[PDB]
Amino acid sequence: VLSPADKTNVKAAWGKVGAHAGEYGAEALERMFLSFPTTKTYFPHFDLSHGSAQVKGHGKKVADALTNAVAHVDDMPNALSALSDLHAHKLRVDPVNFKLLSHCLLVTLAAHLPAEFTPAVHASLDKFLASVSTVLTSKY
Amino acid sequence: VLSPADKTNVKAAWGKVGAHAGEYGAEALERMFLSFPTTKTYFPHFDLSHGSAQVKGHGKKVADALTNAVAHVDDMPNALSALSDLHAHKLRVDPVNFKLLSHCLLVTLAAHLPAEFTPAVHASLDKFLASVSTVLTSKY
Amino acid sequence: VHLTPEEKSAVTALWGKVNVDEVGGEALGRLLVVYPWTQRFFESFGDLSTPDAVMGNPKVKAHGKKVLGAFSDGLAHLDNLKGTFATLSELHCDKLHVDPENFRLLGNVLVCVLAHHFGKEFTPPVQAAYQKVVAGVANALAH
Amino acid sequence: VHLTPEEKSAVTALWGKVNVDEVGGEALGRLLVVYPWTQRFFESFGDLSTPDAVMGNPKVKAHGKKVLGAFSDGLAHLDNLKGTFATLSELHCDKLHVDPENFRLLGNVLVCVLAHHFGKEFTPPVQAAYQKVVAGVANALAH
Ligand code: HEM
Ligand code: HEM
Ligand code: HEM
Ligand code: HEM
Repeated sequence: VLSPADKTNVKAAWGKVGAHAGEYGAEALERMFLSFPTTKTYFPHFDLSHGSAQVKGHGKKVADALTNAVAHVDDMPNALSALSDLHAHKLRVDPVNFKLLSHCLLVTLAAHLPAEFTPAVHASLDKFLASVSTVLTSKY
Repeated sequence: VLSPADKTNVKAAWGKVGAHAGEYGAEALERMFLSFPTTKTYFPHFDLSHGSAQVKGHGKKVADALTNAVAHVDDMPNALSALSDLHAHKLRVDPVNFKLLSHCLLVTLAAHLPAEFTPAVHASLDKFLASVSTVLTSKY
Repeated sequence: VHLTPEEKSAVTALWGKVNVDEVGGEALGRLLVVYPWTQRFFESFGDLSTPDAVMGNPKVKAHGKKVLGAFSDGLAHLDNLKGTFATLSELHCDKLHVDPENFRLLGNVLVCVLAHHFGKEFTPPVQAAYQKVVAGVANALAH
Repeated sequence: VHLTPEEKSAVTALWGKVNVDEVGGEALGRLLVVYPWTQRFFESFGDLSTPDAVMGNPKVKAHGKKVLGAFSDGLAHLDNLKGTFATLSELHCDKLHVDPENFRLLGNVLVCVLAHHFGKEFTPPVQAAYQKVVAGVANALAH
């Protein structure tokens, strides 16, 4: 349940992120792995060291998922249906981990966009990421 | 998001609850007040003792709202908009308290409907109460 | 866990009539059904697709027996829960990587199971005492 | 909270450059803006409707200064954190009735504020160390 103003805020912030989205996604994943080691149990075949190509590719995938979620903010539940089924039915991810990844994404956005990260933009991005976590967690 | 199977389960369970809705709601409120002290702070003008008429009337109101939600499962956000504005904008209730009230409602239903409380019905009612809580915790 | 003498007496009296084999398996099965992401930890048990398959799993019943035995051991040592649940905390954190919120979820499911089993004998004061015991077991395990 | 010598040195070095008045008010105001149900405890601070009014509130700034002073006091006693925050824990649990989830929300908001203020200098290792300190402060307060 996002407001038009917060939707505009999220769209502007992600547009300002722009082409650095894959690097931001990889940095967010690295932060999540470093600060919440229990999340690494979902990637047993991954190389989770710093500057890892596997983590870089996964962060790029997550970043493009977030980009198309922003581009389809009005229709997230069916824009992310395949992802929601993989996350809930196959991977069986705890929603606490979704909260952790959203927090790490917010930290990365704060560290890389100081001017853009106003309190209003912070709240808009927080609730946008909460909505994204809601769609991925829901199971059908 | 609910499915037709758990929607039917919820409708059948609440129909079996029937005319005891006010009693069940008052009992759930009493259980929440006893188990969790923080919830009571939201009722500083109330008499929160055992057998309280104020708690009985509030449980009647809560049960009536839940019955309306059961009858209007497909348009919950538009059926509970006034309650959403009351709880979010004016009362400013922590969502953790909504979780605790849902748990106490589940406990009351389990204690009063042994045969009806199968694991499938338990999951259906948990999902229904979660839907109601997320509807009431949304800020427009 | 701090409890009144009446609360402790009520908790012990209610635990007196608890059938160890039935209560634990039902609590574990209801956890696995209501919160389906918890089957990630129990995939080794076997078929857990339908609720009827979850509720009819001998491995689930045996593990519920073990879990409820641990709960009984914690009940007998209510004043030393942190020391009682140290090995189990290490097992669940270092080896199983179970999130601490899942312990609270399982405790709430156990409270619902107790209410379903005992009906009107599960008065709101008994529910409050068992909520505190369940939270203490969960906080001891999350340490 | 147990920290490695490198983590402790990094945490102390980064905290030595924090401006106490600005960082605390920023964290408190951002908590009030992002999580609007927290304004129930600060309804006595005056106008908190607009985010621009929340961040431009002298009472919010002063309270954030006090909160960050408490955070620094806890930082100086990372081995005595439960003892340092006993009085604050009693104050927040008995008279204010604050849910423990709000402490973790405030800690995460503070971590975001630190990242916003330090940019590239807020490396993922520093973030992990500060996450552990924030979790310990929240656990100490939640008791
Ligand atoms: C919060 C927003 C998230 C987004 C937008 C997202 C997005 C994605 C995307 C796009 C993929 C690639 C799937 C494919 O290419 O078929 C993926 C896979 C995956 N995600 Fe997520 N994800 C999110 C959260 C999480 C979290 C919090 C975790 C774990 C803690 C997680 C665990 C995984 C795993 C294990 C895979 C499979 C990768 C592999 O096995 O190689 N996801 N995700
Ligand atoms: C499924 C969950 C809930 C439902 C269906 C529900 C429903 C209702 C209803 C129908 C009213 C009547 C409005 C009025 O009399 O003005 C009400 C009021 C109220 N509710 Fe809730 N509620 C829920 C959860 C909660 C929780 C968890 C809390 C606090 C912990 C809470 C606190 C209040 C308060 C303080 C009032 C005002 C009562 C008064 O002014 O007399 N509600 N709610
Ligand atoms: C108060 C909560 C809990 C208690 C008292 C408890 C107790 C126990 C006990 C007694 C064992 C047996 C250890 C052994 O035999 O060496 C065990 C193992 C285990 N527990 Fe728990 N547990 C709790 C919560 C949970 C939850 C919520 C989950 C998962 C969502 C979980 C997952 C497991 C797993 C996977 C095992 C190992 C089973 C196997 O390897 O076959 N536990 N726990
Ligand atoms: C998480 C770390 C926190 C720390 C270190 C902290 C610190 C403090 C301190 C030092 C005081 C003393 C003020 C005085 O004595 O007058 C205080 C008071 C207070 N705290 Fe916190 N706090 C924290 C979290 C929270 C949260 C999350 C909330 C609300 C959501 C909160 C609500 C309050 C309120 C309402 C007061 C009293 C304000 C007044 O009387 O003017 N605190 N806190």
